Amino acid sequence: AFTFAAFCYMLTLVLCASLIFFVIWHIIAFDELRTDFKNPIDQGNPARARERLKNIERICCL
Amino acid sequence: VLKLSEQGVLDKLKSKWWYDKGECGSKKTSALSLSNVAGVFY
Repeated sequence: AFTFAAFCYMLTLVLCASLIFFVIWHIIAFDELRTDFKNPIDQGNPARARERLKNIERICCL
Repeated sequence: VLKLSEQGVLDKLKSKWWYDKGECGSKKTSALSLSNVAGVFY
């Protein structure tokens, strides 16, 4: 029957979706980082270098 | 009969044929239980 442990399990079940969301966000951000890294890292254009650096910083902050 | 009663034989037979062969078992708080308010948590 309903008890303290069952309620704990329900609440953890609801809160584990958040962890799944967080890890999915992690892997998406790291896939973007890989797309930036494995792709040529030439920074000849100052604007391109600044944009890439700010993207990296933004993802790290996130 | 009296000797058996003092020796406890009759009580043992009583327990055996009434309880040690019963289909059922052998044998409190007014505080609200979690079953009363389960729907709230659900």
